[PDB]
Amino acid sequence: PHKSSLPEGIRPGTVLRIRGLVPPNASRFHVNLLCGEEQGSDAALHFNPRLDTSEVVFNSKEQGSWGREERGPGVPFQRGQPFEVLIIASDDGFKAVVGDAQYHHFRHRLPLARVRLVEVGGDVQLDSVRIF
Amino acid sequence: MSNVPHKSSLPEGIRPGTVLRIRGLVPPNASRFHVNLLCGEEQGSDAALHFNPRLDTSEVVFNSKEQGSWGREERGPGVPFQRGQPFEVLIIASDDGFKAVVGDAQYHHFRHRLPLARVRLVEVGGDVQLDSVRIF
Ligand SMILES: OC[C@H]1O[C@@H](S[C@@H]2O[C@H](CO)[C@H](O)[C@H](n3cc(-c4cccc(F)c4)nn3)[C@H]2O)[C@H](O)[C@@H](n2cc(-c3cccc(F)c3)nn2)[C@H]1O
Repeated sequence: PHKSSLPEGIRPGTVLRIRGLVPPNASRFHVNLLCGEEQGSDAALHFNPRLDTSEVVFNSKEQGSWGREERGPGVPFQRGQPFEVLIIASDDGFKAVVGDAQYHHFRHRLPLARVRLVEVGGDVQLDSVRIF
Repeated sequence: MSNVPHKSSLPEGIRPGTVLRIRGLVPPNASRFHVNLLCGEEQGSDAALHFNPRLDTSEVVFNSKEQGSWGREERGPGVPFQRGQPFEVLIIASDDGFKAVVGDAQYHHFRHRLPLARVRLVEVGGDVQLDSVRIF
């Protein structure tokens, strides 16, 4: 599970670029925006491609409890294939970009200013995480 | 074949947290090309951002145009573009300005001079062969 601290926190205009490879046998993987380095910290954003059930789940976690799932059938990832994801913080939410198209817009639940790090876990080969 | 340009409207304008992703090739004998964030489709439209890699003079110029008049030019550090080489540029809008990212590295920050809400059009032209222009 990769972790990268956000160099100047996050505001509208912060961009995370995540390049990686989905393993041939992958079940799921996730990208989290967390509000602290301690285990169980609140997640302002949880981006969760599920290859074994062909869906994507978006959610947040507050006080060890998950929120309302923003989910849907289909997944813009394929086992064995490389990807490039953008997570873009906007004034009213996070835009999740996969490949050449915005896949979802996740409206803010937690205060944007509380986000401290990015976590990448689950079944994924991470090539790079860049923060612009 | 020809240079391949781009024009696309931004009906809802752009807001803080918008990414313009531009991928393309600078052709062998390129002089210069541009990326413009314009306020309308009229010729000579005001420009919130004029981003102008000049291969011929080895500079990258940033400017605005307001009420028909150009602002003071800003110049980035060196030229992260080469004739015969492909590139990727991100133009990222924030509350405070535009960040230009070129090939994996932060390149320049251009503070807003015009209100971001006025932007309604993106045009890419000049000596460039565009792979893709995407706005997120
Ligand atoms: O929200 C995000 C969270 O989701 C749950 S699974 C979730 O749990 C619920 C239980 O009440 C529901 O069963 C829910 N659900 C609704 C439907 C449904 C409802 C209606 C219609 C229809 F079609 C289908 N199907 N399933 C599940 O998605 C994951 O465990 C969790 N997570 C994963 C990890 C994790 C961390 C590290 C490594 C790792 F492998 C996993 N750490 N937290 C996190 O990703």
